[PDB]
Amino acid sequence: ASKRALVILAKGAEEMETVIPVDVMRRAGIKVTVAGLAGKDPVQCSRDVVICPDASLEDAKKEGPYDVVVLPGGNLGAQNLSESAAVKEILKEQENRKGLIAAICAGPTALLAHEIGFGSKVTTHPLAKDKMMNGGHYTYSENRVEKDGLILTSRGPGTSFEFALAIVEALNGKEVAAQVKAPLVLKD
Amino acid sequence: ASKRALVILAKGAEEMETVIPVDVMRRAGIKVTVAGLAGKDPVQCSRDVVICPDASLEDAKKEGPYDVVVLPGGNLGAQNLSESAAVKEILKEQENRKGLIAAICAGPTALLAHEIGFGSKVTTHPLAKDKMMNGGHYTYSENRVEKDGLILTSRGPGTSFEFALAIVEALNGKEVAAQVKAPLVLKD
Repeated sequence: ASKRALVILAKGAEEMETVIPVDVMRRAGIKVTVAGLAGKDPVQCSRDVVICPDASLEDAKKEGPYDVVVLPGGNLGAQNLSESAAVKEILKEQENRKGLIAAICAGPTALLAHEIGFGSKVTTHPLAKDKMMNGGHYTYSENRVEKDGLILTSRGPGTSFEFALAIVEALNGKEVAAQVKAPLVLKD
Repeated sequence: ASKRALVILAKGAEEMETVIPVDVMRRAGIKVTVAGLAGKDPVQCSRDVVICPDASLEDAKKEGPYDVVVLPGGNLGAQNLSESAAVKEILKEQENRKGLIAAICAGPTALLAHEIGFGSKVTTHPLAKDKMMNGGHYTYSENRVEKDGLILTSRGPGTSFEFALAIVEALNGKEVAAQVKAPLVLKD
């Protein structure tokens, strides 16, 4: 009866945007797998924080399905996500079974690369707007967190807590999100 | 001419409170060393995020002095900090040369354990208040970030960004802090 989350971790990912959702989702009782795009080996994030993934994406792919697939940002991280055929397959499968897809900052640009969720309202980091909108395939929002259908997007490292709590609220409900939020000492 | 920061990383540390200051301080151009209390080996944080430190605390101690020593929280992490003789020595030396000491959430309780900064105004996580105040050696504040003399404290994972930016402002000044803050997409 446990919800499951896949977090895809590539070289150059924004480490804050990786750790905050993982930590919060685990506080909410979600089983999170931090899966390394390139293997089980340690991943050097954008600000040189080095994180050990729980599994390779190859192995984590076989233990599906997940209730949410999480794509962190960081410019080089999103580019590695956008170029990976394994991500495309995971995302396409998740879209077909109507599971949640969550991406933050530059992460939403992987969606465009993989032709995921066309027609949806999305937000990105402001500096990633032009890239996300090449072709007019999405409608842009400046909300800090945006949720359209099964696509949940958010804007930057500073929105990471709100992004993560929105994932909790979607998987586990508003009361669990409120319960996990209180000990964090957020402002609003 | 580069400012230097030491972040002391122990088993059971709050990984969000570790990664957010490291990342922000590095955005501000500070040279940060993430030093593992027990050695160079990977550290399992409170929510099972596993981080590789840059160096052992033993080696990092020899490359001093630092303009700021940073103590993350997490209950078991702070307890490991409070029990470590190496931390006591580092903190006592930092206090003597009038360098900044920064601690968040449960982290300030290591200060009490090590008889650091008595008489100062401090804040902690609400759940750590009773422990910090055993003996009446500090004055308690409920400000989200509190700075009294060379002691900078903060309350919880949700105050991590404000804590980190306060470190930046103290080391590098208000304009650098404002410059690093803008791309993060913080609310206030």
